[PDB]
Amino acid sequence: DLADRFAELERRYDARLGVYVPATGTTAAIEYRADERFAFCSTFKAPLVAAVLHQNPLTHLDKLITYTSDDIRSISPVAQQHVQTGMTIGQLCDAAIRYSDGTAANLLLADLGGPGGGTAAFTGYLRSLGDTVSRLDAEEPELNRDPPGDERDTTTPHAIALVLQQLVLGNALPPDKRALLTDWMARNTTGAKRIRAGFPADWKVIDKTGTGDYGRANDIAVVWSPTGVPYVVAVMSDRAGGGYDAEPREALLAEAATCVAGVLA
Ligand SMILES: *C(=O)[C@@H]([C@@H]1N=C(C(=O)O)[C@@H](S[C@@H]2CN[C@H](C(=O)Nc3cccc(C(=O)O)c3)C2)[C@@H]1C)[C@@H](C)O
Repeated sequence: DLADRFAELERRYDARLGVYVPATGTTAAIEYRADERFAFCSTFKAPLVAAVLHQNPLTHLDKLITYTSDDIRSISPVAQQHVQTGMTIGQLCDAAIRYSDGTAANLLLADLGGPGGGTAAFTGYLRSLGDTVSRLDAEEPELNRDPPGDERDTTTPHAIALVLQQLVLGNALPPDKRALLTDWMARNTTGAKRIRAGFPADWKVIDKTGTGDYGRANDIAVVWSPTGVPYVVAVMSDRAGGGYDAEPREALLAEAATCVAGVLA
């Protein structure tokens, strides 16, 4: 029983776990706590890059953005390296997805603009995709720090799965921008030990991870069977029982993804 397996994993990792896979032609929706709120953490960066792509001509990717010391306020593996020269919007989108760069996300929010340093416009973008659940309220690093149960900066496995489905599989973006987003996620470097670990090598996996305080570890992916049948997989978790400094546990997501892949194969 799948629900039983997911419950075994929650006890194993002292965690709360959320899973959603949207229904297809012959597969029923997979859902476990799928309508409970979980912190986005960095998973918001996938629809953020979509919002920025949507909002501008494609060649806005070639605009150079400059920033300095006081702009580096969170984990930023790429932005720290380029602070002296700047980064184009294209580089920022690339860093935000593939390295989960926090500074790149803040600069991309600022590019999108409007109230809340871009957070209101980001939330408005999800609303345009029919997501009436998710909300972004803060930028990096504060967006990962809301206490357990607090609705600020949250989504649900169900809501984010349907957003990602529209972005990658559906028509939310024109084909050229849709390919940009899909390729960045295909080239992600942070996800080898999460959804990717749960699916056999001959399944294609693209993803965007999230990690935060209270032992938060998320992964949202699109996967394709060896015959090109796609599925959207949203896995979210926290270990709030360990307090603010609880260790995020990727293995939980790998195991949950293995359970999902078992059902989809
Ligand atoms: C968003 O969830 C959060 C990001 N997202 C992360 C993720 O999805 O894994 C991590 S960043 C990822 C895991 N940690 C390493 C890291 O710290 N790399 C690194 C390497 C060299 C330099 C630097 C640096 O200068 O900062 C970092 C990569 C993270 C929790 C927030 C912050 O967006």
